Amino acid sequence: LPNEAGRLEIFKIHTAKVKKTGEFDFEAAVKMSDGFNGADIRNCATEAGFFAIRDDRDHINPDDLMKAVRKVAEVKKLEGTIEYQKL
Amino acid sequence: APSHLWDIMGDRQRLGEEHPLQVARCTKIIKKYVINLKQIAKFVVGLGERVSPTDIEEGMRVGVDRSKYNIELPLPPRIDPSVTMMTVEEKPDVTYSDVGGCKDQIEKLREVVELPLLSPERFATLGIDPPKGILLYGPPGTGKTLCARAVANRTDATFIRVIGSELVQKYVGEGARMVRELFEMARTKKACIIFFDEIDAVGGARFDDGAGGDNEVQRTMLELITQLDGFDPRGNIKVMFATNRPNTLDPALLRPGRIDRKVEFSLPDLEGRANIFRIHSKSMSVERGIRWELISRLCPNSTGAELRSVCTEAGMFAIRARRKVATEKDFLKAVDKVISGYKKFSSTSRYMQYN
Amino acid sequence: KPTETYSDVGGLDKQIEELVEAIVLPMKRADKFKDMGIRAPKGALMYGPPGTGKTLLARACAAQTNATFLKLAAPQLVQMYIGEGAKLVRDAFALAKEKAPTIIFIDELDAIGTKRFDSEKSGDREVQRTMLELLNQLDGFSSDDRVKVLAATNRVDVLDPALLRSGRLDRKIEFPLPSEDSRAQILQIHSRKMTTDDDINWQELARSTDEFNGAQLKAVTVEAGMIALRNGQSSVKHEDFVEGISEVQARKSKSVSFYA
Amino acid sequence: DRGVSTFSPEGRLFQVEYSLEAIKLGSTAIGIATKEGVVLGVEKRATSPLLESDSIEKIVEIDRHIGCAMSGLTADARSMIEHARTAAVTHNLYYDEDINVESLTQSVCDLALRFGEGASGEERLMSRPFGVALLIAGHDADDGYQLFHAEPSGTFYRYNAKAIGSGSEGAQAELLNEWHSSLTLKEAELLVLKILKQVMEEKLDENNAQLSCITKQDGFKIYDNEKTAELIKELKEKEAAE
Repeated sequence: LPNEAGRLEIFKIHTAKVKKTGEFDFEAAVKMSDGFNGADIRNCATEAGFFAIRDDRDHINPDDLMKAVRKVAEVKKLEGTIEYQKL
Repeated sequence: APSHLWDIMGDRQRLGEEHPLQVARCTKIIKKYVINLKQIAKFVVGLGERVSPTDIEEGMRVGVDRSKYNIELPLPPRIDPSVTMMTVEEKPDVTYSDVGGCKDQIEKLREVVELPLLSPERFATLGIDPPKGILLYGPPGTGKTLCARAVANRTDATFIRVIGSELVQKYVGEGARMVRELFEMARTKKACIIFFDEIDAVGGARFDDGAGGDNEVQRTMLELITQLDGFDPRGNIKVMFATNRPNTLDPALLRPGRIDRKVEFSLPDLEGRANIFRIHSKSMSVERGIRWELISRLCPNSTGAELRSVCTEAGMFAIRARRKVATEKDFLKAVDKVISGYKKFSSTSRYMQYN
Repeated sequence: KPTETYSDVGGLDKQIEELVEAIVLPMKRADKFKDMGIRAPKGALMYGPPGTGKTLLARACAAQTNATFLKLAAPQLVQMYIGEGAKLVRDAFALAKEKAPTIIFIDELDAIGTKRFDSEKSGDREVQRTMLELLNQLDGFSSDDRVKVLAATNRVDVLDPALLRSGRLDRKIEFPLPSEDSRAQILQIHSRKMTTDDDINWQELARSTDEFNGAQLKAVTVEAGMIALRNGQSSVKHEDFVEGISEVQARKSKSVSFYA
Repeated sequence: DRGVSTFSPEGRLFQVEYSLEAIKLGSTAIGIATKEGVVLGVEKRATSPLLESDSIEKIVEIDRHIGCAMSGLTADARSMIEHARTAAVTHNLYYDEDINVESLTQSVCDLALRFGEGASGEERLMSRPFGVALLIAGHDADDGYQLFHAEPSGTFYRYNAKAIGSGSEGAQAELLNEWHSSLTLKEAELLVLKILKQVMEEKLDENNAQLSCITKQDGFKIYDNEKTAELIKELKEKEAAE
């Protein structure tokens, strides 16, 4: 799992080609999801598109982006905690 | 004997080349027919002389000529099933009246199985759905299969006998094929009966850990459930699940959507056990003036297997005790023999219920 | 396309709107996702008690799309011939090439998967082969968001933790037991083909039904017709529904001690 | 383990639930509670003519006005009998009055409803759940004659007519019809011997059958072999006319 600084570079990657607003969040997305996933961010990019359809907006609400990250916490529930694969 | 009644036709249907066709299955239909040989070889052909364009279908064995490939006659699909071809019987033994006594087990099964087959227009007035499956488990020794064969006699149709150990094969994944072989003949032969025997060896939830090699058993029911209720609710004939271990089965197996009518056999009471000796009184030898209601009262609650053993053993005392026919004295000796003598095992008597 | 639509179901709209956002909206709104660059969900996970309408709800969504449907069962992926099951998943998405807007359905997702390394028997490996195809094909030329697969399974307890990814299954749709108003609309639809006196109030029967799934509700109308059939009744009254629901099952008829 | 510490996922228990099997395999004990006093009887089940039936007793006298019918394992029941005699006398120590039979049965169950060894806040006299059940009868000045059933698992119940042992299920159906509130003392004694003889395979005599009664005047009286045989002869006269 990347560190706090490693995840920050990935959010800009998924939000690059995707049309966003200049208020798009920077460092708060890392603090929203801690220990639930911390691996696959692309799930958050898919969930953020559904909140903008209900509000009839092409651009994504920066607050809805944080809501999509919070939704992922209950999406997985697959356990899969790996402390044993180090060696 | 009919030696010359055949070879007369041997100069037409035999000397000429028609029948020796290579059996193969068609894959894609372009309306060009792509057909794969049993030798693993693919080709394309057209129609035949007598071949109709609507006869050839996808996923069906189509015989083609060995020299110049062409479609001549269609063949029935699923030539691979073998063992299931022996599961079809005819004219069973146990009749409808062979079940001792008239109880709720008989009346509930005939309405959900025999009634829609004999009178399909009775339930069509109200526009309802007859129960597809049933439930018969009960304790062993009660004649569970004796009541199931009473329904097959009134039906006068194809009876499919399925053993719980038949689903598990000697190859991994073959058990999924054995399930589709049972439901394929349901569409081919309409209004038939399939019967499962001892599903406990397959049906159940074993969870995960503790074995590591037992995952082959749970994959059979997951295919059986899909073939029963899938994405497409395909079904016609009634389904009967029977086993002696209801508690160890799949907790989802007892849920609605497959089994609707639930009938559990119970220990016959004094009135129930009385008719057991009466239906057996027509056989063997019964002395005039003997009341079987007193014999059944001395016998406590037990399975029906020990009840029929009383009349059978009663005839055995006449040989050793030097008796002509079966008397009341030999009936009391059977109470101390069939019951009191066998009290060491040889019985359930509330043994296997949950654990 | 199947014959099932959304009109034959009721009270499940909470779970239906979750299905509309999977294989329904991203298909018609794909023109919006291409301009916004947002990738549609590759699939949706479906679990719950086996007696739910997961088979019916997934069937009602396939007819509204009016697209080519493919049904693939997970236990069918295991055969005695090695590689035949691996070609099933490989050829399943091959039909998603010639016809791009298709729908693939996988029943009993828990049927294919396991770990089986440490403990005895050294596992099996006649199963996980076709499981690796599900991981490789969805990471291959697929995942164009025309390949969306409906994953239907029973529980969440036994599954491969690697089956969930933003490129395989996104929305996890829970199917709990229907509520009071949800069971009232389900029971009313199954009784539309019956003959009654129109004196039945389903609001009282909805509260008579305590935590029943979609299959346990359908058995109510089945037994209700059998009661009036054996008694020679011309119509099914309200008392036949109450009598049909009541049955032992459960813990009833206790030979156990204590109580008191 | 599957013991008292292991609770079954289905909402039940293992060791104590199986204890009803020892009750169903016990000797037949039949009793009837009427307004003229309770008539109790059991089956001593002589297994050989060399067995002395006067030494063994399945009916034990707890009090002059209160007595029980022991059907089951004698070992597990004798520990409750010693506590029943102690509790009945202990109540006379702080009171010196006729105690309620339900109160005495509850005091016996107070020790009989607790099992195990390790306990944080209380001592454990017992140890394992007992598979024996008794029928407690008596008389008081409030509700009159009462007949109970001693269950080590749950709370006892007041039964007017109760049958336990091997003939429990057989004699239970007969107690739902022939029983009536107007049954006299003579009709109650003849009805117990008639039902006990049917559920018993062997012959009916004073050796395998012992009965007792609880009244107000004579208290608890044990029928000897001479009077028990006379009651059997009275049953033969009734069966001859029927």
